[PDB]
Amino acid sequence: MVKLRLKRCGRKQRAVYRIVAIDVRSRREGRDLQKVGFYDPIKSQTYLNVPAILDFLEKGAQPTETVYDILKRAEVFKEF
Amino acid sequence: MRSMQGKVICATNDKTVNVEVVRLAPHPKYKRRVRKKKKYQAHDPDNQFKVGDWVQLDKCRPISKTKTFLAVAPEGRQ
Amino acid sequence: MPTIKQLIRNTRQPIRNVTKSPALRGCPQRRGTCTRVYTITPKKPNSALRKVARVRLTSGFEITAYIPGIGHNLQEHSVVLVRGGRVKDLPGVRYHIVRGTLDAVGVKDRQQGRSKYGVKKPK
Amino acid sequence: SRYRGPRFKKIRRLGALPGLTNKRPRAGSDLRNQSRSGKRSQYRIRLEEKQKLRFHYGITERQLLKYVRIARKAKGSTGQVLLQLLEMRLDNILFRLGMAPTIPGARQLVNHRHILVNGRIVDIPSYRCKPQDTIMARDEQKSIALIQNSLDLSPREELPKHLTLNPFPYKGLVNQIIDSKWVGLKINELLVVEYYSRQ
RNA sequence: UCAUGGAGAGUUCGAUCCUGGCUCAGGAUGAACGCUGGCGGCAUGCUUAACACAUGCAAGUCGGACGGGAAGUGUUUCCAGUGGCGGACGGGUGAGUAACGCGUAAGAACCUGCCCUUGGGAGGGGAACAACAGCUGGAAACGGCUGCUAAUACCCCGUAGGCUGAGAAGCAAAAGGAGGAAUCCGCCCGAGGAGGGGCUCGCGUCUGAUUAGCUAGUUGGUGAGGUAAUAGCUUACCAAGGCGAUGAUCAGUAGCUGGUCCGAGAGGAUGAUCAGCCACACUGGGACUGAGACACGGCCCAGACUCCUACGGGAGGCAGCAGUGGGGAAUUUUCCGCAAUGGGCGAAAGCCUGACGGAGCAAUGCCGCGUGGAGGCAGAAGGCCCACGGGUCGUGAACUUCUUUUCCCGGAGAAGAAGCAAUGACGGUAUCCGGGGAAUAAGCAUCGGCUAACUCUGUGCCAGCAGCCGCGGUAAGACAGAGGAUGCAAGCGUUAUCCGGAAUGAUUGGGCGUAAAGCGUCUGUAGGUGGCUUUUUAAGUCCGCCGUCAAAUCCCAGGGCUCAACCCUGGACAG
Repeated sequence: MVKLRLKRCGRKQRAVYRIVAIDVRSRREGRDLQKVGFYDPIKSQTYLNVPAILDFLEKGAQPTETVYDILKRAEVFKEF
Repeated sequence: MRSMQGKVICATNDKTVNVEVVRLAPHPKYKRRVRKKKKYQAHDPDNQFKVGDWVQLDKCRPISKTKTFLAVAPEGRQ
Repeated sequence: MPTIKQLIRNTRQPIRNVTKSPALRGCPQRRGTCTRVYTITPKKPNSALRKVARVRLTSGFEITAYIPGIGHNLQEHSVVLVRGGRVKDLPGVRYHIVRGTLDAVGVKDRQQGRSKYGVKKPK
Repeated sequence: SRYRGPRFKKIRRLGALPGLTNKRPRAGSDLRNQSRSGKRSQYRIRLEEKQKLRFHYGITERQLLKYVRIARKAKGSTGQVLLQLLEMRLDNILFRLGMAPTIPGARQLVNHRHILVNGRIVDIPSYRCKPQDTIMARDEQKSIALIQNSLDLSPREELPKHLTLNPFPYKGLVNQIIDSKWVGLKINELLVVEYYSRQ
C-alpha cells in the first residue's frame, strides 16, 4: 500500500521533514492524498494531525521505521 | 454531467444516428460567443429516430469506435 | 476590423524580431577561419580604408567580418572569433571580430577601454 | 562595498550630506572656481537625489533597488516607506544615537562585532531594527570605552522620538517606526520615487 | 474607500505639423567572450552530436524454503545451484508524438502480488530436474551423453459459499518452515477496501490553402472468434457510410503542464534545475514470465558499429554516475559515505543502493560582508591645466591614534542521531576564546545628443569610432593619450536570445478623400447582426452552497537560519 514516510523539505544541512502518506512506489519527494504530519529534528515541534493518521493506519498503510518511532513517542496507537 | 441535445442529421445506418451538437463557446482572445458544431454517432436498438428529430446524448459503454452514446429522448419542458 | 468575424478569423501576426545576424545562429559568437583579409571603402560621405577579414565560420556560412582596433596580426588561414554588430559604413559587413581571443592578438598600446580590445593591464 | 573614498567631493556635488562622513561643513579652503552657471538637466537632479540618498546611508545601489522593490511591495506612501526601511537600518541607528561620529564609523563599529541586540550579537550593518528592541554595547566595551568617546563628543543633537539613550547603562531602544518629520535628512521623496519608476 | 500601474528621446525637411520605419534608455538569462578578481551563504553547471565510448561502480537479497560442498574443530561462518520476491521502482534524455499523449472534467465494461479487514480450508500418493560424480568437446564463451538426489520445485485422486450452463449436470486447491512448547511467518480458495494501473468521452491543445478532397476494415450492422474489459481488436457477409472550406488529408515544427520571464492591464514569449504525466533505451521487429513490461543495465532475430580469437567462433550497448574522444563560443571530480532519508530482501541480525546525503572546481547566478574608523598645520614634493595671479588632483596622501569583519598563529568545539546503549561521510567542518597586526585585499565602462560626466596634447577624410544621427580634410567636448569627472562595484562591459517601449497586428487600443489601404458595380448562398408589446423554459447571464484545479511557485501574515538570499507553518482572492 501507501507507506507513511518522511520527505526532506529544506536547504542543505537542514533536515525539515514532512510526514506524507504517499504510495510506496513513488520517489521520496512526490505527491500525496493528504500530507499529514511534520517532523523537525533540529529542535522544533511536530504537528501530527491524529485523526488522519488514524484514518490511514485504520486503512492499513504501514509506516516506515522512524515514522513509526515518532508514532511511538505520542500515544497515537488505538485499535478501533 | 449534462446531456448533449441536438438534431439528427442522417440515419441511413442501422441502430446508428449522426447528431449535430451545437455548442456556444466564448472565443478566447476576442470575447464573443462563437458556435461550434460537432456531430456524433449515437446508438439506438429501437432505431426510432428519423431525419431531423432532436435527441439528447448520454455517455454509455462504447459500442464501436465512434458509437459511444445512446440517445433516448429529451424532457420537453418547452 | 470588426470584433465579429474579420478578426476571429485572424488579425494578422507580426513576423518576429528579425535576426540581426543570420550567422551566429545558435548563440552569440562563433569561431571563424580567415579566407581573405582585404580592405574596402565605405559609402560616399566617409573616407577610410577599413580592413575586413572575409571569414568562413563553423556554422556553415561564409561572411565578411570587420576587424576593430589599430594593429592586426590576421594573415591568411588564421582562426578568429566573430561576434555580431553592424558596421554601418560598409555594405555587407555585418559582423565584428573579437580581439584578444584565439589567434587574434590585442591591439597595440591601448590604455583606454581595454576590455573591448583584449589588452591586459600595464603597470 | 563601502565607497571608502574622497568625500568632500560628494559634499560639494550633492550638497551638504548631513552627519554622514562629517559634522564639519565642506570647503574650508576651497570652491574658488567652477561656475555652475545654472545649467543642470533634470536627470542630473533626480540622479543627485539618488546619490544624496545612497551616500548618506552607505548602501550599495543594487541593495537600493532591493529596498525600492520592498518599498513598492509594502502598502502605503512608498516615498516615506523607503525612508522607513532606510532609517531602521542598524548603523543608521548607531549613528543617530551618537554611538559613532560618522556612518562609516558606525558601520565599522558594527563590523568588528561590538553590538549586542536583545543580548545577542549582530555582525551585519544592514540589520533592520524593529519596534521595542534593545541596543547595547559589548561587555568588553566598559573596558573599551570607544562608545563612551563617541557619546562624549556627540550630544549637540539630541535624538528623534524613536530613541531612548540610557546614560551609563548605554542602552538605546526605538519605541516605534520613525515618522517622516522624524527623518533627519531633507529631501523630496517624490523625486527619488519618480527616478526608479523606470527601474 | 479602491487604487501601488502606463515617462521619453534621436532620425526624413531651409524650417512646421503628421503618417511611418529604424535605433536607444528597462528587465531577464541554464548563457558566451574580454578586462579585473577578497571572503561567505544558498542555488546552477553539454542549450550543441538521441555522437561514438576505454576503466571502475550504478540490483540485490533470502541458509528461518531445499539438496549438496568448503573453511574453521559439539559449535559457527560462507558458498555456485534449484526455489521466493525484487530486476516493471528509483536514475537519464527529449528523438518521436499535433494525439485522450498531456491538462481539466465526467464515465463504465475491468485487472490488481506485496497492504489492511473478513469467511472457510490444508488428507493421500507419485515422477524428475539442476546441483553433484564420471567420460568428453571447446583457446575462451559455452557445452554434450551416462547415472543419482531434495524441496514452499512439478504431476495425479478426493474435498470447495467459486465457475460454466436455462436447468440438468459437471468442473476446480493446498506447503511447509522456525521454535521444547506457547506461537509466529507462511500457503489455497473466496468477499471487500485503499493505493496502483487498463480503457472511454465533453472541452483546451502550433503554423501553412502557392496542400482540396480524403477514407474501402474505411464508417456502420450481424455472426464467428479475441482481449483482464468495451471496441473493426480480428475475420466472413450485408449496408454505404464516415471526415472536411469552422481547414479534413498532406507537408513542416513541438514532449505536455503546474510553472519561468515580461507587461500597468489584457495578455506576449517560453517549458533548464523543482514537481506530475508520456515516450525512448545502438537502429529496427518480435514474443516470453509475472500481479504489472513488449522490460535502459532481461531473452530471441535482423541491420550498422567496436573488442577478443588459437580463425572455428564469441562478446557489447554511459541518453546511470564519474570520465575519455569528437562537435562546440560553453558547461565540472575516473571523490567520500550509507550517518540520515527513501527503496529492495530477510523472522531478526544485517546486506546492497553513483537514488540520496556530503565534499571538490567555476564570480555561472541571487544575497550579505571587507579593502579601514576618527583626526590631518591647510605647510611641503609632484601630475595636469591656466588671461602665469593661480586652480585642481586634495583630507586625498604623507602623518598621529582606535579597531580586527576578514588574514595569520594557537586552544576549545557542536547539534544533525531515532530515550536500551552504541551508531557521523560531512569534520575536528560550523561556531566560540586568546595573541600580533592597517595590516592581506578596486576594478571596469562612459564623458557629441538620448545620457550623468570635459578640458588639454597628438593626428589631419589618415588612423580610426559608432547603438541611431553621424564625427574625422589643422587648434576635433565623437579618433588615440593624459589629467579630471561620471556611473557602477567584486564586479564592469560587448554580443546573442525573449518581452517591454511598440497604440509598430489595435478585445482593452489603430486606420482606409489626398499619407500604406474601399473590391469596378450589382444580385445572392452559407454565415453574422436585427423592430415593438405580452407569456413560457433558463442555454447564455447573475447569486448562494458544494466538489475539484497535486505539492512546490507567486500574494498576505508569522517563524527560523546574526540579517538577507533561502528554508518552513497557516491562510486566500481571483479564475
